[PDB]
Amino acid sequence: AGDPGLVSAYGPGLEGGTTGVSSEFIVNTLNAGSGALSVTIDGPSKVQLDCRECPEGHVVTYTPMAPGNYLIAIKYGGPQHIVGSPFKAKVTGPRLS
Ligand code: NI
Repeated sequence: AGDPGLVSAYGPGLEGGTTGVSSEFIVNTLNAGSGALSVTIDGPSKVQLDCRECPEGHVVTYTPMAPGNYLIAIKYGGPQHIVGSPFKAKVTGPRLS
Protein backbone atom coordinates (compact mmCIF):
# COMPACT_ATOMS: atom_id res chain seq x y z
CA ALA A 1 0.00 0.00 0.00
CA GLY A 2 2.67 2.50 -1.12
CA ASP A 3 6.44 2.27 -0.59
CA PRO A 4 7.96 3.38 2.77
CA GLY A 5 11.42 3.18 1.19
CA LEU A 6 10.60 6.26 -0.90
CA VAL A 7 9.53 8.43 2.06
CA SER A 8 12.00 11.04 3.19
CA ALA A 9 11.94 13.10 6.35
CA TYR A 10 14.03 16.08 7.42
CA GLY A 11 14.26 19.08 9.72
CA PRO A 12 15.31 20.41 13.12
CA GLY A 13 12.43 18.72 14.93
CA LEU A 14 13.80 15.28 14.10
CA GLU A 15 16.96 15.96 16.17
CA GLY A 16 15.95 18.21 19.04
CA GLY A 17 14.09 21.13 20.52
CA THR A 18 13.50 23.04 23.75
CA THR A 19 10.60 22.81 26.18
CA GLY A 20 7.60 25.00 25.44
CA VAL A 21 8.91 25.91 21.96
CA SER A 22 7.55 24.26 18.81
CA SER A 23 9.70 22.04 16.62
CA GLU A 24 9.03 21.18 12.99
CA PHE A 25 10.01 18.62 10.39
CA ILE A 26 8.85 17.63 6.92
CA VAL A 27 7.86 14.19 5.70
CA ASN A 28 7.82 13.90 1.90
CA THR A 29 5.66 11.08 0.48
CA LEU A 30 5.28 12.39 -3.10
CA ASN A 31 7.13 9.49 -4.82
CA ALA A 32 6.02 6.84 -2.34
CA GLY A 33 2.63 6.06 -3.87
CA SER A 34 -0.65 6.18 -1.95
CA GLY A 35 -0.57 4.86 1.60
CA ALA A 36 -1.28 6.03 5.17
CA LEU A 37 1.39 8.00 6.98
CA SER A 38 1.74 7.35 10.71
CA VAL A 39 3.69 9.70 13.00
CA THR A 40 3.95 9.01 16.77
CA ILE A 41 6.08 10.82 19.32
CA ASP A 42 6.92 9.21 22.64
CA GLY A 43 8.93 10.64 25.49
CA PRO A 44 8.81 12.37 28.94
CA SER A 45 5.73 14.44 28.02
CA LYS A 46 2.68 13.91 25.81
CA VAL A 47 3.25 16.25 22.88
CA GLN A 48 0.62 18.02 20.81
CA LEU A 49 1.05 17.12 17.14
CA ASP A 50 -0.11 19.03 14.05
CA CYS A 51 0.36 18.08 10.42
CA ARG A 52 -0.30 20.43 7.52
CA GLU A 53 0.04 18.97 4.02
CA CYS A 54 1.99 21.47 1.86
CA PRO A 55 3.61 21.11 -1.62
CA GLU A 56 6.97 20.22 -0.05
CA GLY A 57 5.12 17.52 1.98
CA HIS A 58 3.61 16.79 5.42
CA VAL A 59 4.81 19.59 7.70
CA VAL A 60 4.71 18.23 11.26
CA THR A 61 4.84 20.50 14.31
CA TYR A 62 5.06 19.47 17.97
CA THR A 63 5.76 21.16 21.28
CA PRO A 64 7.69 19.16 23.94
CA MET A 65 6.96 20.11 27.52
CA ALA A 66 9.70 18.12 29.28
CA PRO A 67 13.42 17.61 28.68
CA GLY A 68 14.86 14.25 27.61
CA ASN A 69 14.71 11.86 24.66
CA TYR A 70 11.72 11.65 22.38
CA LEU A 71 11.28 8.85 19.86
CA ILE A 72 9.59 9.89 16.63
CA ALA A 73 8.33 6.85 14.74
CA ILE A 74 7.34 7.41 11.13
CA LYS A 75 5.73 4.49 9.28
CA TYR A 76 4.18 4.43 5.79
CA GLY A 77 1.57 2.26 4.08
CA GLY A 78 1.60 -0.36 6.82
CA PRO A 79 3.75 -1.26 9.85
CA GLN A 80 7.15 -0.51 8.29
CA HIS A 81 9.44 2.29 9.46
CA ILE A 82 10.68 4.76 6.87
CA VAL A 83 14.45 5.14 6.48
CA GLY A 84 15.86 6.68 9.66
CA SER A 85 12.83 5.94 11.85
CA PRO A 86 12.54 5.88 14.82
CA PHE A 87 14.27 9.29 15.06
CA LYS A 88 15.63 10.28 18.49
CA ALA A 89 15.14 13.94 19.37
CA LYS A 90 16.88 15.46 22.37
CA VAL A 91 14.97 18.22 24.12
CA THR A 92 16.43 20.61 26.68
CA GLY A 93 14.96 23.20 29.04
CA PRO A 94 12.75 23.10 32.15
CA ARG A 95 10.03 20.53 32.69
CA LEU A 96 6.89 22.63 32.30
CA SER A 97 3.77 22.07 34.38
NI1 NI B 1 0.20 14.83 7.24
